[PDB]
Amino acid sequence: ENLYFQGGIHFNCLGMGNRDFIEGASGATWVDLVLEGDSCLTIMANDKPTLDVRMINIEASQLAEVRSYCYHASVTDISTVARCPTTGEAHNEKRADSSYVCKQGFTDRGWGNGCGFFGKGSIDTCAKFSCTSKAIGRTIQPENIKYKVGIFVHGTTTSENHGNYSAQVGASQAAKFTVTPNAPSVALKLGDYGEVTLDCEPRSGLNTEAFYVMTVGSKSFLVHREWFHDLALPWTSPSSTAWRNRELLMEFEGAHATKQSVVALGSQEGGLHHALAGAIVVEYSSSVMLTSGHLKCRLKMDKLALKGTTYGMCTEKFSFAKNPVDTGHGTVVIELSYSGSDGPCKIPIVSVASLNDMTPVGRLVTVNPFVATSSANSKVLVEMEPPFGDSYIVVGRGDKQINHHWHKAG
Repeated sequence: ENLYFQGGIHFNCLGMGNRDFIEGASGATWVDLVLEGDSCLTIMANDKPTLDVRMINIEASQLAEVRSYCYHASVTDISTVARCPTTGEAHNEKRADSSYVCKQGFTDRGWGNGCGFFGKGSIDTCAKFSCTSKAIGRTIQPENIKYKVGIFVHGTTTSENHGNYSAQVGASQAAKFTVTPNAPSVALKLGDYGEVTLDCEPRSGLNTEAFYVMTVGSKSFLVHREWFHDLALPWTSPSSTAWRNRELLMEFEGAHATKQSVVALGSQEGGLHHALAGAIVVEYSSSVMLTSGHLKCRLKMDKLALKGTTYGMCTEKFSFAKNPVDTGHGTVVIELSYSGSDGPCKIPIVSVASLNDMTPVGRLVTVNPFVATSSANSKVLVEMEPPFGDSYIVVGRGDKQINHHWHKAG
């Protein structure tokens, strides 16, 4: 696919409002995760590159109609047949046309309006019903659900490309894969970092017998099933193609002598949206429905390796392309510019408590940061967790070395 000319996706964590950090046991082969749809996980493990994993969305396909409800009807071609008192029931011939809704009644008759006898004359009034606009309720089967999950390895990035999916796939540093009930475990390679396996239990986060997907006009919703069954609207189903309870959208008004008007209610769409005010909204424009939720998984990392743990250290001078800023997640991010051209090469960077005391404090989130190109003045983003209080970010070695002060409150 041409990702370079497709829309971006949220596939990693920096900049997102909701972010959780996960620390995997040192040496452990697996880490247990719950992907929540509005959030993002950063996974850090000793001797492992750092990962972002996040659910992108949940898709359902091939949904089956259960019932359709008319919410806006047209009512046309009204007629009334009437009879005199004592002559029995009126029968309008449109009773033979399944498209018509008919109702019997009575009107006052006498000499004055054409009857030899005084009393109640039978009338029968029919009108053609058609559905102008209908809402549709559908079921999802679990086999037709797909979870799209993004993964990102904290390799070399820049402030410009860090969140760009086509750039990180280009760098072999991101990927997007699909777990389903029938295929709930997936292995993918991550460039020079080996592979991971996502071993998930999709069925545990599914409740497809609890709801219907209901489309109303331009919106679709997840609705409680019994609420859907008791809607007071005309309906059809696959096993019952003709509209039943069509009178619900019709008003047979007061009859006089031999005439009676029948009108349609206005659209019931707005009433429906009102009733659905607090219901889950889902995207259901195409044949595919998109929603969000939870997915429990185990992330396997025994085949996940460090990359370039054998490059040489960068030898030339760095500078701060962007001075450190708090990410809002308890971490600090910088962007470095590297003047050298021996790249790719490892960035010497540490937090120390003072320049007297060059003892490493804190730690990197972008573990093993590296310049990835021989181009001079390239950029590398580095995310880190300094300690509380005063420390200095120290980049490079010797007298090439630069530092920036930082203070973390608390």
